[PDB]
Amino acid sequence: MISILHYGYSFIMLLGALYFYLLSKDPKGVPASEYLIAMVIPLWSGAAYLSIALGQGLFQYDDTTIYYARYIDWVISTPLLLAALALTAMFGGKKNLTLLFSLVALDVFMIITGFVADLSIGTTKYIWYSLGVIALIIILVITFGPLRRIALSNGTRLARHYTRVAIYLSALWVCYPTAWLLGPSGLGLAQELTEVLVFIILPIFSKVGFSIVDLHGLRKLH
Amino acid sequence: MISILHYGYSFIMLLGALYFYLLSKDPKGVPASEYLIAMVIPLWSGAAYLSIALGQGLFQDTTIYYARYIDWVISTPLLLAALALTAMFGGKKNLTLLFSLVALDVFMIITGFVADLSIGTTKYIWYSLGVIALIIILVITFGPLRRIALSNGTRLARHYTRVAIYLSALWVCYPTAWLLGPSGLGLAQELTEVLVFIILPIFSKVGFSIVDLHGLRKLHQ
Amino acid sequence: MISILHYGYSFIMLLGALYFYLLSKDPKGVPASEYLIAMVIPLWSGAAYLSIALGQGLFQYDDTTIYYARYIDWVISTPLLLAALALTAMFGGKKNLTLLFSLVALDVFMIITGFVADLSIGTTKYIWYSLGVIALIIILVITFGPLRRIALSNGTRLARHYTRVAIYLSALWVCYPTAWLLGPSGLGLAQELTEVLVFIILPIFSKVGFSIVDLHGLRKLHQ
Ligand SMILES: CCCCCCCC/C=C/CCCCCCCC(=O)O
Ligand SMILES: CCCCCCCC/C=C/CCCCCCCC(=O)O
Ligand SMILES: CCCCCCCC/C=C/CCCCCCCC(=O)O
Repeated sequence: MISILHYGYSFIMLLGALYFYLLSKDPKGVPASEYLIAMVIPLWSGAAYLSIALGQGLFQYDDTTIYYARYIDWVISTPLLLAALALTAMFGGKKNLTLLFSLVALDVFMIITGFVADLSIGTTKYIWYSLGVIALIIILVITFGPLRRIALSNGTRLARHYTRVAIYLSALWVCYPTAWLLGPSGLGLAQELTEVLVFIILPIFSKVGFSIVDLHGLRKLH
Repeated sequence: MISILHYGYSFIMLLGALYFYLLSKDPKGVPASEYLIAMVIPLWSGAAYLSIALGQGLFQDTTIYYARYIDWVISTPLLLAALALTAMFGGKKNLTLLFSLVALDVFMIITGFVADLSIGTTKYIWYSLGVIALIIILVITFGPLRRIALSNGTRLARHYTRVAIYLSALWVCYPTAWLLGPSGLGLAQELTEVLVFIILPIFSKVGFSIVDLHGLRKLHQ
Repeated sequence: MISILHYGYSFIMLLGALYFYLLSKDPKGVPASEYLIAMVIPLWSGAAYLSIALGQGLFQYDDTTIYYARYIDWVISTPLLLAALALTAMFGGKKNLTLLFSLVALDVFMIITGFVADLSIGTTKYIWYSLGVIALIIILVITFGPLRRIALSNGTRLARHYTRVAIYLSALWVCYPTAWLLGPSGLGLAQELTEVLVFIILPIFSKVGFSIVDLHGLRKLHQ
């Protein structure tokens, strides 16, 4: 079942990528870079999840299964999602690349701490986990503070679309660390099959759903 | 023999890099970035191949030359960047198209590494994903990228077409040799594959940049 | 003792990062990018050294301890320090990103050769070490040659600050390969505890000290 679910994920990711490629042919004022980012995210995620389906993207550490291919996915897909969010705030204005790369740096660190926490035992696990949550909070502060102020400087219609996408992404993103802590990597209150289903469903809303909402809004401003 | 060949490769790479550095001192209207790219490719490839000569860049009942993937994950995207900048010479840069090629190429090299560590059908799933990536790269090279080269004039377009055909020919040889050699069907022997992955890279890591830079320098007059 | 020293390092790195964040709030004509770089260097170094304190960032290779977390640190922190130096030379003028990325490329290669030398045995160790020293010499040539000429083109006051920070960084940087060769990774003349102290103290002068000197100088040019 675990294998079949991952094949299904990969096929959905492929269809998402094709959809964004079709939209790119009639761009409606959205620069090509934002279509390219929307295509890379699901293609990369699809390839990582395919490695899990084929039994390669996981190993047995102590008496637990580490799905290490999820970290390979997120270290590329999550910074690209933050870049898409930042470019949405900056649509029709000057780019602030310093703020964009600040988000990328926080995000890569967050994903690495999660990988190290998964390989850790005892208190050390929760030190790494905690550093990642701090990174996520600073990301949320930037998202609803300075980045939202840039979106307001680009006008009411853009600011409203930005706010909608920021809330959408922020809602997903708090679920990941929560699921991690409850599942076998953390306190073990939730079963492996439950965690697998969450980390199949959530990524569909994050790696394809976010880009549908984000690009449709920007296209409607044309 | 395998060790000596790799030392020889590294020394050739060093001479190629020195040559490009000398050309950079009299640039003839070619931006410094294009000389830098031409220097990094052989120096990185040389260092990877040196690790094979010294017995470090491989592990073992099949021998995986993993240092080749370390080489290509840096050297192949830089070759596509040099090709893309050749098309765009004298005109507006399209960095979205350039980064699309880098992304496809890095993916292609990673699939090859995973295919080499894989057994049975799984090997050929990964191999196949890499071939699809390579086909999209060739479509971009002869389609949209060639259209940008045409928009920059007949002389540039002719040089672009020549270097594109040159690189496109090398590049189909790599996956073909991989499949026939010990990583794939095993029809060809280890020593044969070693010689192919010594000779081909000399044409790709030094030869391509001689052809590419000489053409661009000739457009100065 | 080795663990406690690494915890102390990490806490100092955190305080350095907070200091640079505070300076950023009143930037005095220094672009945001230079404050961001000054913050990333100690935060990254802190996290790497924390992994050593917790017993994760090292392993036993035969009869030696490899502190591999140091290379994870330097592969990010050292190119960012060269970027800060290059941006100091280019302050008030056109950026030369080709020269900046030439320094990044040399530096990443230098750190990789060090990691491979540490995993190597016998003559092979000293081949890799040597390639890294050649990279470091080319970096020093660029620093005192073309990069210093760019600093001169941006005025006497900038050029004087550039020269001061370049000498500061150049002194630190020759110490790293010297300590490496004398310690357990090389000739083994110095003991593990000695090398650990050097690779706690030097990084404090490089990962926080450099950025205090560099940013204070640039902020003084606003007045
Ligand atoms: C934790 C790993 C860190 C890796 C990422 C490093 C990020 C630091 C780089 C900073 C680049 C700054 C962006 C360039 C500024 C251009 C001007 C602007 O639009 O603000
Ligand atoms: C698949 C492995 C990892 C690859 C990651 C590559 C990232 C691709 C995203 C880059 C965005 C491109 C930005 C171009 C900006 C300028 C736009 C233009 O003028 O065309
Ligand atoms: C050893 C691994 C090396 C990896 C990094 C190599 C980088 C090579 C690429 C060169 C990019 C140069 C940027 C050119 C921008 C032109 C504008 C300018 O010069 O100011």
